[PDB]
Amino acid sequence: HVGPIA
Amino acid sequence: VNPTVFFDIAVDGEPLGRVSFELFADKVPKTAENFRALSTGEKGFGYKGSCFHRIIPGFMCQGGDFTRHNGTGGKSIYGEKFEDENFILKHTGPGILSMANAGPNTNGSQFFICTAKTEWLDGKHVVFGKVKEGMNIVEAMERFGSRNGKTSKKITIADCGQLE
Repeated sequence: HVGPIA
Repeated sequence: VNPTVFFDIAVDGEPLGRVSFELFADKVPKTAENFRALSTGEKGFGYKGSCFHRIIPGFMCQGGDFTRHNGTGGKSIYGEKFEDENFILKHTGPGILSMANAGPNTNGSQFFICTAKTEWLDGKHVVFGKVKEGMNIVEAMERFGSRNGKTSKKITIADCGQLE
């Protein structure tokens, strides 16, 4: 799973 | 000159507006080209029709996966993935266009548009662009996000292309 986190 | 592309956003049919971006040339000659050729839809695939599956208010709007529409698909113009170009540019503030990934050397087609300063992302994510205008359309796609990133409606890239 791809994606930046807060 | 540095390319300029755009997206024509929609919100479940009902068009929203346009967001254009200034890809970077001298900074990212291989990463910007990727996003360019995709913004266009230059090979039978690209962002045309794809959506923003993960939108987090105050942080970012994420999209790019035209394949599985979730956060697993997508793919660069070199098959599927490509190395971390460089980390010369940093997540300085809203509008910053940056590559979404899954750690180092995992750049597909996925990206996110920051809606605040996301400094912790520097070094971890390749910055390769910035919203030129339509940062108002972007701030309007937020009223449809959430805590986990789930789209409260259906934000679509009704169109996209290169103007310069």
